Amino acid sequence: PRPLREQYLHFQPISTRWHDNDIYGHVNNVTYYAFFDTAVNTYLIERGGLDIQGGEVIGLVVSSSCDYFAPVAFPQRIEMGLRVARLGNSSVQYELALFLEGQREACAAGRFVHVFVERRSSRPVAIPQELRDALAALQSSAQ
Amino acid sequence: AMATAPRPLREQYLHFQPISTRWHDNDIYGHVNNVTYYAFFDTAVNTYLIERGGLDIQGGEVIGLVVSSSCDYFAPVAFPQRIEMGLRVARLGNSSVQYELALFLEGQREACAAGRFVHVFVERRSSRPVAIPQELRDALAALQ
Amino acid sequence: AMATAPRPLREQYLHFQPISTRWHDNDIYGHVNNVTYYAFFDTAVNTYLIERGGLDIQGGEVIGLVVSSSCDYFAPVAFPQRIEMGLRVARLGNSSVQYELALFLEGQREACAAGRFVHVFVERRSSRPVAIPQELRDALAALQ
Amino acid sequence: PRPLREQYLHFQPISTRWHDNDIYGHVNNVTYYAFFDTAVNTYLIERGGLDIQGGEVIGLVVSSSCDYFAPVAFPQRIEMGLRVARLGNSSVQYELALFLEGQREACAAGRFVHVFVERRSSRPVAIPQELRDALAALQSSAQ
Repeated sequence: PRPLREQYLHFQPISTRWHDNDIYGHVNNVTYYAFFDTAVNTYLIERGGLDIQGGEVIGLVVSSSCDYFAPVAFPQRIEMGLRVARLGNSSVQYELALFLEGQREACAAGRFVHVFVERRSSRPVAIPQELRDALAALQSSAQ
Repeated sequence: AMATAPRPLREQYLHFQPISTRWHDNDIYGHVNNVTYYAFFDTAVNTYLIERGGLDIQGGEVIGLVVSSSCDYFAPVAFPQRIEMGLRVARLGNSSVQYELALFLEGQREACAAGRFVHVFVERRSSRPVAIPQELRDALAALQ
Repeated sequence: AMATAPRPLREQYLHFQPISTRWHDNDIYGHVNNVTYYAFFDTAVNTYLIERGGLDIQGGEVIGLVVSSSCDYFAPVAFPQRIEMGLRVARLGNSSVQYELALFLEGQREACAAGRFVHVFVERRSSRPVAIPQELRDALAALQ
Repeated sequence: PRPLREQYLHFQPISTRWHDNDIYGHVNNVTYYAFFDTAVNTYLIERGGLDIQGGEVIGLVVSSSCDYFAPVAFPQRIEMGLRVARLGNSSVQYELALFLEGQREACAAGRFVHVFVERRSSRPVAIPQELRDALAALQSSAQ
């Protein structure tokens, strides 16, 4: 059952790279998680003010998963759908889907989970309110 | 801490492989990036299939497609720590196989991370599922 | 600062391609890792050869082997900065081609890095050098 | 002209990974520079006391190059030869070569150059003496 574009709120284009393709010629399964990491964090920096260089609070990835429906290959143009399934105190569950640009049905769809912690000590903390506001803005309307 | 799932132990896995860490395994927060673990899963599984199951990745008529995967991360590791992957097969079907994997520090019992993934085996050119080849089945059966 | 070589300028390159940065482009010191630049060179060149020169990477009988490369790094960039690669062909021979590339911030004139690499074109199966195919030559000639 | 094993002083085995192979089936050219980065830094940490997590001094890569003589593929076992061509005040030139384990003639050979700087400001500084001692120990005897 394949996610559709209209089921996500925010989109990030990601350009494909030569070595995204593996030996069998399609984007390797691993690379999809790099797209997930890149899509989520691009948004938290651009919209939630996240300071990756010097911020006191960082997101740890505690879990992730992906289902792969149909392949894509460098150099096809792809775009990530991003939404938030649940925003908790200090953790957040994201759902994502990769689409060919100019296509309705996702090639792959996944999820991952951030827990926000103090940079040095890794103690869980309140999502800075700026980040909270941006995360809530991605709230899934799916079903 | 991180994932709250029950942490698997070394003795739950049947085969082990060391994987050296690389400089850029670490990301900007200083530990091995979450994505990298899936590259360890891919490496551990295919190393085995080739060396023990005879898989021919260069000219073989049959290939593994990864159709789902997942991982829980319990505690960080960092380059240049030496790591090792535990592998077992949780199920072995006609055309598909589910692996369980965990990363351990070399010289240690509790998993830093654990996850799974599914291969479906298909004809190289057409991508029509075929049955897992006999020699590869035999090798996978030894991990179940 | 870093490399002391003369910094190339945008107008020295003939074709440009934006490449989005990815989370793990940054390494533990916080900027895009030196290795990543070569992945940008590979991407910029092959994107062009496919889109403009008709190269068929999936089923083509002729492939590019990278036989040498180099890079000078003048100043850092960091994910999520938007970057772009300038490309020109410095020489175009019968079977080999030398590219010059530089990375720029999108919206900027001075190169953050610059380097080169050489393709030799070979028969896919045997790796015997063949001449660069006519359609690919024509595209490369437009960058020289 | 292909470097031989006996022309290097220190060796690091590096295990190959699935996605090291690209679409044409051999380790991608880019990956060799990751091997260079990994070999040099493994040694500076293990033998020169480098503190990558919290050290005040970091190495910047200002230049690199590689010549590729013959291919290798996952899952072949490979090993990096490492030597120092010239140790300067604040910079150092490394030469490296990739060998198949159990083979004399290098598949590829390269060089790269570190400039050591203050972590925050990137001002060039004296190589901490511990690092200096380890770097001198790799001095090339080649010719």
